[PDB]
Amino acid sequence: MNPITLAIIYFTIFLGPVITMSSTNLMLMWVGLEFSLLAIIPMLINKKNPRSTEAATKYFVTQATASMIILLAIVLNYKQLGTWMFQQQTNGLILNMTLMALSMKLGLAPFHFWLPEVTQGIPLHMGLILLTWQKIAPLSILIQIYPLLNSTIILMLAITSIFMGAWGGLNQTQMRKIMAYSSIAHMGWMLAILPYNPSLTLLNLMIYIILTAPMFMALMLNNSMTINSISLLWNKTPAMLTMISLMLLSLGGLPPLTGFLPKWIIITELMKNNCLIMATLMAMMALLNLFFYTRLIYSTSLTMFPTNNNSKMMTHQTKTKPNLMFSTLAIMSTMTLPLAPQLIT
Amino acid sequence: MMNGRPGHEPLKFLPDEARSLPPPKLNDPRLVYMGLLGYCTGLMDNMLRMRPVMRAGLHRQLLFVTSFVFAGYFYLKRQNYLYAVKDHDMFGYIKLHPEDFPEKEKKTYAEILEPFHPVR
Amino acid sequence: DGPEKNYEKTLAILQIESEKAELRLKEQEVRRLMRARGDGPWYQFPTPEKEFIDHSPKATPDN
Amino acid sequence: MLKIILPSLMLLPLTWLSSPKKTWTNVTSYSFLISLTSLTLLWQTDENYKNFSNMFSSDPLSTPLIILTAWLLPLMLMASQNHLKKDNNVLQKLYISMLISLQILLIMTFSATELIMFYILFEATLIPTLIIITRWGNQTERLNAGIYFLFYTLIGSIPLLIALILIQNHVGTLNLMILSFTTHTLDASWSNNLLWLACMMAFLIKMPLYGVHLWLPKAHVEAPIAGSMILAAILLKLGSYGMIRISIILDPLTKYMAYPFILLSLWGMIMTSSICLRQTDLKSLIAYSSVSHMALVIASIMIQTPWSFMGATMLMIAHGLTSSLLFCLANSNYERIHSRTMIMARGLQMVFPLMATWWLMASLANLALPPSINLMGELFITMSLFSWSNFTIILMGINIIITGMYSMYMIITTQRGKLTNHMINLQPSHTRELTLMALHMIPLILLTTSPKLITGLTM
Amino acid sequence: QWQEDPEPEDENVYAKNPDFHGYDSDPVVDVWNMRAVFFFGFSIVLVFGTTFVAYVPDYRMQEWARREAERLVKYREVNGLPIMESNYFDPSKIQLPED
Amino acid sequence: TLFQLLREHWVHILVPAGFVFGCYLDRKDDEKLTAFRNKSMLFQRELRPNEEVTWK
Amino acid sequence: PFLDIQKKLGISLDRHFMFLSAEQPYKNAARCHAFEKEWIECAHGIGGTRAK
Amino acid sequence: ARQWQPDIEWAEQFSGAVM
Amino acid sequence: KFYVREPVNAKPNWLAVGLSVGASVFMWIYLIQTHNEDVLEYKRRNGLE
Amino acid sequence: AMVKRFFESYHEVPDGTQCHRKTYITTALGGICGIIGSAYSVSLNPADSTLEAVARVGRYTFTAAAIGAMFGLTTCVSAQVREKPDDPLNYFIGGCAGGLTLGARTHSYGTAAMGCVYMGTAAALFKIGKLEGWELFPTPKV
Ligand SMILES: CCCCCCCCCCCCO[C@@H]1O[C@H](CO)[C@@H](O[C@H]2O[C@H](CO)[C@@H](O)[C@H](O)[C@H]2O)[C@H](O)[C@H]1O
Ligand SMILES: CCCCCCCCCCCCO[C@@H]1O[C@H](CO)[C@@H](O[C@H]2O[C@H](CO)[C@@H](O)[C@H](O)[C@H]2O)[C@H](O)[C@H]1O
Ligand SMILES: CCCCCCCCCCCCO[C@@H]1O[C@H](CO)[C@@H](O[C@H]2O[C@H](CO)[C@@H](O)[C@H](O)[C@H]2O)[C@H](O)[C@H]1O
Ligand SMILES: CCCCCCCCCCCCO[C@@H]1O[C@H](CO)[C@@H](O[C@H]2O[C@H](CO)[C@@H](O)[C@H](O)[C@H]2O)[C@H](O)[C@H]1O
Ligand SMILES: CCCCCCCCCCCCO[C@@H]1O[C@H](CO)[C@@H](O[C@H]2O[C@H](CO)[C@@H](O)[C@H](O)[C@H]2O)[C@H](O)[C@H]1O
Ligand SMILES: CCCCCCCCCCCCO[C@@H]1O[C@H](CO)[C@@H](O[C@H]2O[C@H](CO)[C@@H](O)[C@H](O)[C@H]2O)[C@H](O)[C@H]1O
Repeated sequence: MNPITLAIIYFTIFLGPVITMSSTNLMLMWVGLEFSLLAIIPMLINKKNPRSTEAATKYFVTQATASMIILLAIVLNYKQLGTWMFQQQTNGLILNMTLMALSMKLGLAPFHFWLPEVTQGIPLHMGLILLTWQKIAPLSILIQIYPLLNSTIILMLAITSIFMGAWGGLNQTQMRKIMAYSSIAHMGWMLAILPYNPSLTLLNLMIYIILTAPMFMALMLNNSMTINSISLLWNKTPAMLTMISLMLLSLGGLPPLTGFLPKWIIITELMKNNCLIMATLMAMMALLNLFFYTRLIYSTSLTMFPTNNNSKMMTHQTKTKPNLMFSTLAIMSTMTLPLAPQLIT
Repeated sequence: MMNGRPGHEPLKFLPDEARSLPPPKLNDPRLVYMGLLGYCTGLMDNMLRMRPVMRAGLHRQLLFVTSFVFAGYFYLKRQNYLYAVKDHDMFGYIKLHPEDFPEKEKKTYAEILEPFHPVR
Repeated sequence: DGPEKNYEKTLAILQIESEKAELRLKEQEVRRLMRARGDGPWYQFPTPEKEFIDHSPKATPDN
Repeated sequence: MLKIILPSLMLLPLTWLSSPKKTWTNVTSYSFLISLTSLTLLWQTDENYKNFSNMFSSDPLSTPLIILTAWLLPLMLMASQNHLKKDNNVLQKLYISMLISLQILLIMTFSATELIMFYILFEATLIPTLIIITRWGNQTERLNAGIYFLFYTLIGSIPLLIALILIQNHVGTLNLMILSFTTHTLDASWSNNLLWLACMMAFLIKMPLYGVHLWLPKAHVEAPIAGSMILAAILLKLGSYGMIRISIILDPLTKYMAYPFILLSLWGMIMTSSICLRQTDLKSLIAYSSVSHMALVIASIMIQTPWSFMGATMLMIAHGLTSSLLFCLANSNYERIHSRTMIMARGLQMVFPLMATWWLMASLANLALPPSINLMGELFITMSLFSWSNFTIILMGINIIITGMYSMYMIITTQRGKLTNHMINLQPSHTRELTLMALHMIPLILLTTSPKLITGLTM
Repeated sequence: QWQEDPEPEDENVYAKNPDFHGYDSDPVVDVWNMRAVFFFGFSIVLVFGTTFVAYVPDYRMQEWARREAERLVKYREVNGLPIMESNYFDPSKIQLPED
Repeated sequence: TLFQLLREHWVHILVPAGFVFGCYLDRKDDEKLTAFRNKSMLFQRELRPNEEVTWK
Repeated sequence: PFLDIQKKLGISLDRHFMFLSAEQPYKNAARCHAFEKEWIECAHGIGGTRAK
Repeated sequence: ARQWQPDIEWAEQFSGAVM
Repeated sequence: KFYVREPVNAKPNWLAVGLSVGASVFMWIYLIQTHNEDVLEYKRRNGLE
Repeated sequence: AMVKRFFESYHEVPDGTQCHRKTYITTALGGICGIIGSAYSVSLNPADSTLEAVARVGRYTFTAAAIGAMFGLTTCVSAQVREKPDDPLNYFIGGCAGGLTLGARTHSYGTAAMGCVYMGTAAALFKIGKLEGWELFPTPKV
């Protein structure tokens, strides 16, 4: 891409969610989601191979279908109440299709099947945008109508996402697919608490993002797409072994890392509302995530896999990466639990 | 939960009514820990770039420490204010609704018959 | 130091922890009432803005 | 506690800012001095327990466990030096930092005043423990050992987290002192019976309870020596210490809820002690011996008597020193011939006469020779269980017989008989190795001299 | 086969330094590590820690309690009161249920 | 004294300084908890002639 | 809105055509203008829960 | 004996399309 | 001279150093000043000294 | 709808009585779960022909209905014989009988044994939830 194209397309990628988050009118919120879909497609398919074409196409047809269902809900509500925002009097079925369609946009299970495939087919830096920046606009809509949402559908989506994110990540040798299943599991936690406390949804979103961003940067450093590729870190960039291990354990929610906080606080709030059974099931199956992260930690920093002869030529070369944003996010995603009271209220 | 409360300014980081609160100490333990994290960030950054961990870029290390403390102070002020508002609302609501929060006259243990459960 | 210091610091610790405990229980009671009745400063869910209603004389009279 | 915790935290910069030739001498020496400072917690001239702040306390249960923790850190460092001497300088410093991290976490764990703080520190210990086992263990089975250890703990710990949140939502606090004073009788509902199990299972898995103990023989056989020392001495005691703290709020359901766990422990202690008779791996034998001893701790905490709690406290400390000693003794032969098979090296009294003396005292401690604190703890546990039901002595009696059999069996097999003389690499005992044994055994004898210090809360 | 080092050979630690104490291959580092362990572990911690513990006074108020018991036994006997009563709490301070 | 000597032996102030600082923080913890000094049932009394506090 | 940028800046990008009672071209009142004006005005300032 | 480290056979169990 | 290729980091980026020390020294001064005014306003509003 | 009411009729009368009606209700519930599972199976793992898809739908639905019948029957007979309406143990026995049925249909002692324990525990906990007033999907309160 030439600079003019990059500026326009990246500006539109940034603009869409800003429109969605700032709009009073539901139609302008939908317009914001439309900008996101249109602008991200050329970035998804930029490298132009059959896999990137498959990824961009699957992303387009899912997202465009979900966008039509969202528009149907907006139009039906406009018919019912003569207004462009959902109210307490909005028909419950209208709200349930909004929830269905937004959850399909987010890749929550059982509308999740597209997300591991699209993440696998695109460059790592685009996977980073897909799993972080692109979540904000659909979640921002949901947070606005949190008193209107049906707790039954939410919890069923939430528990399904945690279950399939867990079992999904257990079978993966591809890093891009592991991150996609990690996304789905964490979205399950974000959604479960949204109808009770939307501030804790945002707390989980922020901690997920500052964990996922430096994890993607670590993959980007050597372009490690598989377990066997990342297992060569000890020979290529051993200095990263400490922070990758702690970020993985933080993503799994192990105390005393920052990633324990979202699971801990959401359980606390779910049980203030007597949602004991779901909270128990959620927390128990979230341990399965820690299993496949541990196996990943086993192959990177706690053992040394076999290396190859050409890697010696790599040790002669100097690197200019990572940028210092990696260190900041890496530290704040792992070592900030002592500052927990300043993050929840 | 508090966002729609009376007298709520949009996108105001530090409302003027927050200036009645005592400001945090500059050696507050939470601010000392913030500066320590900034120092760790500088050292980790040196390690990741294959630089002498403690020696390289003391100017870069100092900026990391000062930014964490500087940001943390103002964020701590905002967090102090939000907690103060929460208590201001909770207690104010308690006073407007004395029928929902009665003072419960408690009985002494001379009157309470707790069951005894022998251990044996 | 003498036994008085530890003994009386324990009472101070006990007073703080007791008062935090009752403040924690009272907040949940307040939140429950405020969310169910909507009569407090919290859980004030938005309603349409009335400043954008047009109050001018309309093209027709019966409006 | 801050005057103990802050110097412990300063060991981390001391490790990393020391010269390569001074690191071990530096960190070991100050670790000894930090053990000296922890003795201040024993200055208890009244019956009011020390509450230093809202966050940290110390009473007659946590004080012995804190001091034993502080003492283990220097001992673990000496134990690690020889097998780390081929690692480069940064890897040695990383290992020391893992050992200091456990010391810091465990001291904070035993002095925490609030249960979710206990839980967070209780769970935090898994990270350095797993790293030690898997990064510095010798065999390919160390990775499986890491998985069992981590996930036996975690599956039990999640229900504990739910119970702690539930108690706090109901009471408004998890502060231990306030929970003690304001406790009220529980109703014997199904919901409360599940609450009891959620509060107990993580501590019971950690002990470990017979039936869910398979993680511990795996973890010991595969861990490095300093990992075995901390695991057997202190980490198992987190479960017993957790059970004693939290059972105060569980009455009166422990009267009937305890039966399956008394049965598993009293029968299980016979199954695991009898395994020690036919165990070919010396480390595994010592590990199964721990499971048998910790079964007694489980039973006496379950019956909740003044004698039973006092016997459990003594046994916790005595087992901590004794089992750590046995692992160190076994590791000294392994470092010479690099096998854990008990029957391989034989007649070693011929070539290591003073090390054989350390072997004998460790074995005599293990089979509870009077007046050792090992026997004192087991004796008062036996008295309390006999009171609970006179038929418990039958299972106690069988375990006492079997414990003597395997304790002397280990000595006869390895120290006596003809020397396996093809082992020409049996270098004389190191000064460090003989010093390490003495640092275990002198405190055991000194504590036998003054057993008031480890009686616990009830006496 | 792959490219891998052979296993290192067994080494006798005493061959080069027959005064090896177990701590370090450098002789001077070795002897000072030995001295620090013996000095701080034994001379300081075990001797002075033992001394300090020995002179903790009235540990858990055991000496006061026996002293207080003798005072009460003396008092309760000259005045003819029972040495120890069944009721810890005076029954006048208790209000039982009517039923 | 000497940069080669000092660069080697300066680390000997870390743990002692942790102890002194740890002791200082423990005295600050005492100061926050004086709400019942000389006010408990068990121990409260009249202040001696030139006594400002019963414990510090 | 999730971010109240429009309120903070005191502008109106989409706040002023949100319901029937809003301003119409050439002052052509929409159907049910008076009923929607009454409903919006009753609800103002008391929150959604009470308004219901 | 030397500490065990993963050999080719160990590393090849992550070389498949799935686990 | 040692490196066959000239390093990128052969000499300090003097502009970067100056901006960094300027930014840190400014932030420390502004932080201390703002803390001073925050104390005085707090005392004024609460009628303290 | 009335379909919801047909499922509330399970709890209208105490356990151990009207065992015929309770067996129809649980058989219907099991069948519905079999139809849902079959729909996802054929959609995501399509069969080689339509007659195999329809054959697999019947296999799943009848097997799921059989499990629901055995659970509902065994639970009621167990409460009737033991004269204990409010015992979660009756539900554990029924859930184990359902778990054994699943193993018998799939020819697996491991599924029978593993099915018995997991399904027994889930069913026993359901009864405890009914007695103690647990909510599966509570509405927001605080
Ligand atoms: C990426 C973010 C930062 C940059 C922000 C965006 C502004 C960028 C400003 C520089 C852009 C100029 O970029 C310039 O674009 C013109 C488009 O007319 C291209 O030029 C185009 O027209 C000219 C006509 O003479 C010919 O070169 C050719 O027909 C075609 O390529 C140039 O090849 C490219 O160099
Ligand atoms: C709550 C307690 C917190 C515990 C904190 C956890 C600390 C981090 C644990 C993960 C360890 C990182 O993993 C560790 O990385 C270092 C480099 O840094 C490697 O270090 C070793 O190998 C690398 C090459 O691979 C060499 O360049 C290096 O000099 C050598 O020491 C270790 O072999 C590896 O095991
Ligand atoms: C763990 C290691 C511990 C190391 C222990 C070192 C302890 C040293 C013991 C010093 C004991 C002597 O201590 C000293 O005794 C005298 C007795 O004249 C007492 O002194 C007090 O009583 C005497 C009685 O005549 C008066 O004259 C005097 O004016 C008064 O201060 C005090 O108690 C103390 O001043
Ligand atoms: C094979 C073992 C399976 C283990 C899993 C758990 C088994 C227990 C569930 C089956 C028990 C009987 O079936 C259960 O009772 C009746 C059926 O009429 C319904 O019972 C419930 O219905 C609705 C829920 O929609 C509630 O509002 C109502 O108060 C309650 O009666 C439930 O929808 C059904 O779940
Ligand atoms: C109260 C207790 C009641 C007990 C009854 C309920 C328990 C039901 C147990 C079901 C056991 C599974 O059922 C059993 O599966 C095995 C699997 O080898 C199958 O066994 C048969 O076929 C298999 C292969 O298909 C052959 O290898 C085997 O030699 C043959 O016996 C049968 O289908 C059945 O014998
Ligand atoms: C291993 C898997 C199991 C993990 C175990 C999880 C922890 C242990 C579970 C204990 C069960 C909780 O038991 C349940 O608690 C809830 C919440 O207080 C209370 O139950 C009640 O709560 C409130 C009243 O306070 C009612 O509005 C609610 O409808 C009802 O469920 C009862 O006390 C008991 O019915």
